[PDB]
Amino acid sequence: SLSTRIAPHLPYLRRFARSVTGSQSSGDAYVSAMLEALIADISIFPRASSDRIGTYWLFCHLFDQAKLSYLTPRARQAFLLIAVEGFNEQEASEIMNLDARDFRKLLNQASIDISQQIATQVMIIEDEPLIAMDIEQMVESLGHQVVGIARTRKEAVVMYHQKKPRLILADIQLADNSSGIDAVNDILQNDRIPVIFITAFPERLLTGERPEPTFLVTKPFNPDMVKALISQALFFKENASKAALE
Repeated sequence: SLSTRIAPHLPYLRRFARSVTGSQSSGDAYVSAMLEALIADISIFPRASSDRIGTYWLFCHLFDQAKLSYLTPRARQAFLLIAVEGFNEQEASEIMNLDARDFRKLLNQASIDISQQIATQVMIIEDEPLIAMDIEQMVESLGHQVVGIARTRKEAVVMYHQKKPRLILADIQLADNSSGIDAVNDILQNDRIPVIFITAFPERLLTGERPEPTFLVTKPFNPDMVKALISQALFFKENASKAALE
C-alpha cells in the first residue's frame, strides 16, 4: 500500500523538483534519488498528516539538511509550495518543518524577493482566443509586459526574432493539435530563453519517462502560480547569465 500512498503524488513532486532545480534532468534525478533511498530503507517514509505531505517532507528532508536551498532559497521554496503545489500554509509549514509564523516570514521574504525582480517581456503562444486573453491580462497585472500573442508557428517565429521576448508562455498544443512543445523548441533552437508551458493536465508531462518541460502552469490559471513560475524561470536565467559572464 506504501506504493499506493506515494505513486499518485510523484508527478507533482517532480514539478516541485523541476521548479526548485531548474531543469528536468536535475529535478527528475532528485525524485529518483528519493525512490532509491526508499528502496534502501523503506522506514524513512514519515507519518505526516497526509501521504502527499509525507512525500514532499521526505523529499525536502533528504535533500535539504547539492542541497535544495543552494539551488532555490527556502523562502522561494515556501512560495512555490503554496502558489504552484497548492498546499495551504499549515501543510507547507509541516513540509518544511517550520511553525506557521516562521513560514509566513519566508513567504514575506519571497514576496520581497519577487517584487525586486526586474519585470520581463513575455511572448504568448496560444491559439484559443479566450485563453490567450486571460493569460495576457494576468501577465500584465503581475507587472510584466506582453510583447504580443502568436496564434501560428509562422507568427511565433516572426514575433520571436522581431520582439525578442525574454520569456515564452506556450500552450502544449496548437491549432492543428500539433505539439506546442516541439514548435517552441524548433523556434529557439540553441537559445536559452525560459519557457513555461500551459496545460490542463500537467501530470501527463510529469512522468519522468521521456523529455518533458521544466515549467508547467495549469489551466485554468491562478495568478500566484504564474507569478511563482515566472519568478523562478527568471532567477535561473539570471544566474546562468551571471555565471556565463565570468
